[PDB]
Amino acid sequence: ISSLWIAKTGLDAQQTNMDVIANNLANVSTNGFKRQRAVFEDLLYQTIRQPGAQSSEQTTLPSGLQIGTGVRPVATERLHSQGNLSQTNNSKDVAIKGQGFFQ
Amino acid sequence: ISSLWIAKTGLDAQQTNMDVIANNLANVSTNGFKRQRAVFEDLLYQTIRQP
Amino acid sequence: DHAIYTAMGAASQTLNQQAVTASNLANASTPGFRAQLNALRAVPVDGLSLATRTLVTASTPGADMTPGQLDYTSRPLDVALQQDGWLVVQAADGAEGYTRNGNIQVGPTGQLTIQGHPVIGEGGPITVPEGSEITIAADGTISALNPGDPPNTVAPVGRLKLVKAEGNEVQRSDDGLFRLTAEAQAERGAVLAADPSIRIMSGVLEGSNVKPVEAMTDMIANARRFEMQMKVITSVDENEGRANQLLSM
Amino acid sequence: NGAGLLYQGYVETSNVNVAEELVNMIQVQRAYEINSKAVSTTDQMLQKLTQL
Amino acid sequence: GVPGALSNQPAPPNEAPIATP
Amino acid sequence: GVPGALSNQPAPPNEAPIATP
Amino acid sequence: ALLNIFDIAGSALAAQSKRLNVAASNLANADSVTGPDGQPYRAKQVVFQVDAAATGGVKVASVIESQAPEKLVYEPGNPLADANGYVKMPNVDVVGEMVNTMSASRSYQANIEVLNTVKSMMLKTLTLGQ
Repeated sequence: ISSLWIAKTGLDAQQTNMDVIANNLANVSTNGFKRQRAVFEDLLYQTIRQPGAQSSEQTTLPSGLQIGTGVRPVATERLHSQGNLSQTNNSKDVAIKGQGFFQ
Repeated sequence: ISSLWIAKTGLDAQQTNMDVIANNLANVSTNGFKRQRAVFEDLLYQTIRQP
Repeated sequence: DHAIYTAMGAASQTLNQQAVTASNLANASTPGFRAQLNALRAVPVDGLSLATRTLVTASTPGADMTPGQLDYTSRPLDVALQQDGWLVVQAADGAEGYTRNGNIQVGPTGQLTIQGHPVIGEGGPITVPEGSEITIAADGTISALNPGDPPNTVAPVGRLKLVKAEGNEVQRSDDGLFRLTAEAQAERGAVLAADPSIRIMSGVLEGSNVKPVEAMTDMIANARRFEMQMKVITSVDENEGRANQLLSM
Repeated sequence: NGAGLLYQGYVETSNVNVAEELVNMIQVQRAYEINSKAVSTTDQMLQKLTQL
Repeated sequence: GVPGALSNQPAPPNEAPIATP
Repeated sequence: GVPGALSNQPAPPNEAPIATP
Repeated sequence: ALLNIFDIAGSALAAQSKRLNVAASNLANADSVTGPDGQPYRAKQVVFQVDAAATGGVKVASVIESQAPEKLVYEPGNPLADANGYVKMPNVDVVGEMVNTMSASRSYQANIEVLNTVKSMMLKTLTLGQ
């Protein structure tokens, strides 16, 4: 039944989202870390019955139907924003502003 | 799913207010510094039409 | 003897409605998602005698365009629309569709796009400078600032195209991008025209409008209805089996 | 050409805020529970059908 | 004719449409 | 061959080695 | 032949039992490690196919290992750790296995009901041979 294989995808998406949140919380002290954010997408819809005639001097609601397919994790973006600066007084520490990476 | 995000926005606004307060208090001795105050404003209101 | 067919049809349509509800519940966190309304529809069989058998076929209206809730992410290029605003993007087939997923992204070659599909504005898809920082105005203006350049050189480099659909005349396509119905597009043109009465908000993102209470109520009702139909099925089957022995001697 | 500036002796910390993480955790847990209920009711439906 | 009786003309086909035009 | 068919010889005895020899 | 119904139902029951056994084995080995000869444990699935004798029963050709990446957990204290100090934990989807068990049980019950009905019909069939 499609309900089971849809709710399975829902549970998988929720589990991956929880894993992403846990990973973000784990490295709350890692220096120069950019947080993750997971975005999903609904799968393509499956049409069964096309809608019929409408506005035919009547106020009926549309008749077509289309079942969903589920949700999939489509992407995971890292927020490349600017973090705070912690003072370590060590002569060999560098904090970089704006945008840039050391090769 | 209804009040969670509203309260999250409220917490974020209060966090921003706390951050600007802390920044103001940090440089209480810096020469030529100017105090900063933030201004808030509510987001878009949704409408429910009556019959 | 044919009431078994009506009962099994009702059970199958209940399963379809349950599948629709499960689909709505599964993607409850995708940005800019619209729920899928559903309501059972009656079809009466009739002719020449005692019209009693009325079958049930499930049906799904367009959607409920109740705006989703907004969460603040402070990202410069996150857009949240008005009560019934839409962003128009060209689809895979080349036609245009409408959406509310405000998670805009910029490619390596200055190509703005929602997930998968590029965004269109004045003319074709809008393009920004190669690595310019982007700010979105309250009316759709895309201001660009080249990195390193002094701030006094922020320049508008395009404009989003925003349409206004009330909701009763848009139908979800096969890839989740809404389009105008046949009569609506006939009476308003194939391509809609941009309007200024629509304002966006930068930094906030829109979720989905799925009602947990509605979902739970529908699940309970579907469970009870399906069980009742199954009981009718077994009662009719037992009755027919017991009555089948009349032909014997 | 858009490059940043270097400060000596300072380290950039992680840009993680915990309020959003906690709210997301609550929402994730609630969605998981509701999906579990959906699975349970569908399983109940299938059981009742097979017990025909 | 009354139900269950005899007749000389076949019954018209059954349609059961989803929605009338 | 196919499980459930008829064979003229027994299968070799089963074993579950905890560690390889 | 009116008797291949029993063969079809028996094949369906055997296939469902195989799938349930595979799911149970995966659940038992959810958090195992370092099986025989040290190779990490990997989950397995089954593939159903139809026997085109048209319409036919179901069979399982072979058990196929999952290609989903294993979990790499940092723990240098284990001799299995590679140069990066990582151990390979098996990939087991607990919700997937629960759903698979539910589906197997439901299919098994449906097939046993079909067998019951067809057995009653076949028992009633022979009364006309006298």
